Amino acid sequence: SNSQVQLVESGGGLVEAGGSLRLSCVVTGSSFSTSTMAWYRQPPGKQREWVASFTSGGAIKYTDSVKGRFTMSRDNAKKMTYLQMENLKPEDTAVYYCALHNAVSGSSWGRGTQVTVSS
Amino acid sequence: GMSLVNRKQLEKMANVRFRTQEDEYVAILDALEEYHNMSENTVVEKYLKLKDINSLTDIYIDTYKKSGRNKALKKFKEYLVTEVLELKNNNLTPVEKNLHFVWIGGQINDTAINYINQWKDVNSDYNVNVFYDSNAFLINTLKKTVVESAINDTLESFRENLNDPRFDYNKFFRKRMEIIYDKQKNFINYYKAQREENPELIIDDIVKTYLSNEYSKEIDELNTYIEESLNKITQNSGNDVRNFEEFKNGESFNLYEQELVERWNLAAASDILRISALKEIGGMYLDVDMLPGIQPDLFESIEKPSSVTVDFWEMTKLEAIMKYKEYIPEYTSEHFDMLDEEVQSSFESVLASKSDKSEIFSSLGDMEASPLEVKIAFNSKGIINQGLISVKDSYCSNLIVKQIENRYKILNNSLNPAISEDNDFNTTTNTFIDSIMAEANADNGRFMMELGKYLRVGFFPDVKTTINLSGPEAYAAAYQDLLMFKEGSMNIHLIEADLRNFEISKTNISQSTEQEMASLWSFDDARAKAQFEEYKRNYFEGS
Repeated sequence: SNSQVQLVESGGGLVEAGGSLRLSCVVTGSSFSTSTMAWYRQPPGKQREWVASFTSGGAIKYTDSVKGRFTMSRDNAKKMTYLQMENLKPEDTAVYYCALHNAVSGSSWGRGTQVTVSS
Repeated sequence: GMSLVNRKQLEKMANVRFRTQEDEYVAILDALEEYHNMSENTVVEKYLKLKDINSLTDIYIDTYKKSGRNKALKKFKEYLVTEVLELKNNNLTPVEKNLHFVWIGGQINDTAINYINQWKDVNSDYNVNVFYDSNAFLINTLKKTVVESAINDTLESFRENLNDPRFDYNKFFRKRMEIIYDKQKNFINYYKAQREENPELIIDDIVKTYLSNEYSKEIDELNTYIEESLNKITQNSGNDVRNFEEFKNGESFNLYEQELVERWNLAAASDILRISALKEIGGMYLDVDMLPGIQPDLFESIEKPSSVTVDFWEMTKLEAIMKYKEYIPEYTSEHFDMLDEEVQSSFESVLASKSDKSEIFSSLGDMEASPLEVKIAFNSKGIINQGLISVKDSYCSNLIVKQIENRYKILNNSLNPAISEDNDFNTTTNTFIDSIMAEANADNGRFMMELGKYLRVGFFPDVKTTINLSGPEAYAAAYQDLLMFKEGSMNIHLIEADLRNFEISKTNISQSTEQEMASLWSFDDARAKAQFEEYKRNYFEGS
């Protein structure tokens, strides 16, 4: 892993079913613009699962259960990524983590931000 | 008698009773007679006469395919070859005292500097050139940026298929290149548009703006890197290619820039520059990972243990020197530390009895060579252009330059139209190969096979195009050109014993260095697979 890259996620909390929430992540270091950014989540009792990715080449992907509801974006200048979540469901409750993936300089992860959806 | 047969001698051996002397035969005899009256001429003039004799002989054999004298004339042709080697060995002129190194496309590292300094330390009578390009310090940065980004894009598409056996290293390199090629096209189209708009722009101007626009790099940081790169090289015998007028104005410059700007192949651009530099100036070219020859009798009191190879032993010698003399900081000792204490003490004792660096490394001193030749280094795999010796404007240096230009002419004739169609990597490849294959024959078959992989150079396993284009094969071809009294050899039939006629003495270079032995890595399928596997591990860490 790359120790010279730090990620800090924010924006988590308690939200009502059908509500919207935006997570942010700020990244340090010099590899952002040539790396892939990804969001993951670890729901209670289950293993961590992949949510979305946005490559340095500009390709966006989403896990099926989230397609049409979540929107991931990235900003090379600010070195930030965002996950806009809409029409939130109880099964979306999890700790959400962000990762920078780099095959050359290595990958780094944040410590995550908890999201709870009521119902 | 070693001397070439005279006219009377040829007349006897090529005699056929009851056959009149044809005009084409007399022409040979005339030229042979002329050759023996040329004792006061130059070596090159003598060679050109021998070339004319060989040509006239070939014309005879071709005109009279049934002639009884053909057998003798074929033997005579063998004698001509021997005479060339005799001419080569017997007429030597001083080699200009220049050491040529090349470091283009990025900042020179400390290890290269440290190696170069070893040569400087024991060759104070030699001028040292470290060729660089003041316009193009960012090429390596550009390549690394494009390639790294492409790797990361590619691996993302593998995310859900990591246990799928179809998603192998072959797929990885194929998918990666689709992206690399698209970016290379994007860049070169930008470069050309920028040049058209403002012809004052240099490579680094266009690269830094490209990097800022495309990958959000900071111009300020790139400017600092350029400054630091320029300062470091100029303080270490830097010689700017942009001031090398003969090179810039010749037929190799566009090939240099093709490799530098279009393909981002710094090794190939270095291949093109080095031999042009040698031709124009004379001296000795060295790769930055070569070290001066060790004094022959230095370690004669230490005999080699039976449990280690010659290559292990040669590496050990250098490692012992660096352990106790510390000429190069941080030099490895991994091979030295594997030895018994009895011999480790034997190394320490010998080196303790020595005071000056001049007792450890030999000096090049007054060197001489034939005006005909370029001398080349050998390793276990044959000739390698990591070491070259030539007098200024040697006949062979000219032959090598022309080989490379001709090879590129064949390449570009097919490649440029293919690229211009503006299709993707795979389609371009297919178009290009189809074109190349239409010009393949029995003479150029193996060469054309490798040429067809040109666009893959540096990005895929099992690509040997560079060696076939600007590397050792071009040298072998030039040597064949010399010995066969022709130009444009494509089908190399020379073997080791033939090429050993042009070898650099083992006393003049230490090849078994830490930096060299680490760069003997060959990019084969096994290495490619391992690289893919390492990339995946790094990329998917976490989950």
